[PDB]
Amino acid sequence: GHSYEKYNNWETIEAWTKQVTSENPDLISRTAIGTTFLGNNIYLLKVGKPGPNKPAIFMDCGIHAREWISHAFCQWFVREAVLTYGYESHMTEFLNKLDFYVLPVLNIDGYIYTWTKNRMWRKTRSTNAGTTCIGTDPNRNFDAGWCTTGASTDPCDETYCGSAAESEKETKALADFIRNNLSSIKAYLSIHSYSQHIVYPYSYDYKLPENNAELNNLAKAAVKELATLYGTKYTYGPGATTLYLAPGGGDDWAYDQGIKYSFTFELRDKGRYGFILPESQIQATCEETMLAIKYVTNYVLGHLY
Ligand SMILES: NCCCC[C@H](NS(=O)(=O)N[C@@H](CC1CCCCC1)C(=O)N[C@]12C[C@H]3C[C@H](C[C@H](C3)C1)C2)C(=O)O
Ligand SMILES: [Zn+2]
Ligand SMILES: [Zn+2]
Ligand SMILES: [Zn+2]
Repeated sequence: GHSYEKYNNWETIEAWTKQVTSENPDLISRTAIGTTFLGNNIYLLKVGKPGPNKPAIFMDCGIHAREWISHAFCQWFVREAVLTYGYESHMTEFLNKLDFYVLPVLNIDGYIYTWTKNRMWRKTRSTNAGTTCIGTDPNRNFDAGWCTTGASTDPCDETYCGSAAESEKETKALADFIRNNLSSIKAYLSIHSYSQHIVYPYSYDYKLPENNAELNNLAKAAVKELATLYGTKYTYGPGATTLYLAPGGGDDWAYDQGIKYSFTFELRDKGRYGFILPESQIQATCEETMLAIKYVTNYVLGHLY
């Protein structure tokens, strides 16, 4: 009982990854890139018309368990790819020329826990030595300025950085995947909520990236594209300057691997519902977000490297 306009539990998303791939075998393939702490398969969808030597864009959702609109968006993206390939000029060009590696739910164990026990859970569900506090923040667990200010050394904290960079199976799986395909991946997109913000590097330190001007301009344009639909207002900028220090993030790690187009999207809303965004807003949120993602994709295509 999957619906793109409702939040779906993991069993349902999992079955959807299988069914959407089987229904669209010339546009989608599915692999498991690793397993979670609790043993769940971490699925990755490769969306695109197969071809030789294609560049790729990587996008993850559901790094954080409670950010349900993020998981909903990755599903929406794949929905749009299969629905509009052959029917809309831009998406057609995109899937011909690029592959999208879409990881619909990174932190599966945490996501299950938000359905069963605690709707507000954020972290993974791994154990910690010397305490009964559970979990590591995957977005403080990447090897980029790892465990500095903005992450916590306290396992009971929401920004706990883990026992070591890539301590979490989920983080290692994602990083291993990108490392194994680094020469093909041209952009990194990470979907989160909330606050209506596009972030680009850096978040692990107060410093601006080599291509700050370009990323500023691209973010500004993507935010403009997004607003055209419903007038939804996003702000944007380097992470540590706009948001806060948040070291060990996947976006900064990917950027330092040489993926120069790297962004974090914080979706709706601005705090009225916060993480508990009503299902009635999934459609509008996803449709407007699609415009910003497509804008960035089209830009990357015009600026291959
Ligand atoms: N990689 C670079 C960007 C990373 C941004 C990313 N943001 S997020 O975790 O997805 N969501 C954000 C949304 C909020 C942002 C400010 C306004 C109110 C909402 C979030 O949960 N942040 C906190 C911020 C602290 C520490 C810990 C628990 C509380 C307090 C909420 C996470 C991330 O901190 O990892
Ligand atoms: Zn998040
Ligand atoms: Zn649509
Ligand atoms: Zn240019």
